[PDB]
Amino acid sequence: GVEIETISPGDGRTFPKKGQTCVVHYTGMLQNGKKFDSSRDRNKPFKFRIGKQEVIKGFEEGAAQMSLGQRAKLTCTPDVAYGATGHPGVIPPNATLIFDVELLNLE
Repeated sequence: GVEIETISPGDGRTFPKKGQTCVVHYTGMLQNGKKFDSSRDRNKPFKFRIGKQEVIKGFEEGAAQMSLGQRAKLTCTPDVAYGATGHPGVIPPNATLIFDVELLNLE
């Protein structure tokens, strides 16, 4: 399940589509936990495309449910990214994921 909680400003019409490479300032956070990843720290805002199953499932649906300039708040279930598996040493199995996502993209 992907549940959108948008900090207001943006346009609300420029939606990401197929074959489009989009630029995202993500910020990882564990529920009742600390950080685990940050695009803000590496200063390389993670250019990636849509439709190749590159990213996890909950982050994939949340990008299409945003527009340019918007700032949503993603809440990923365990079963869409790592809940049965657990990312080794970084994310335990059966974990709930929190993200602050801004969409400042091209294409």
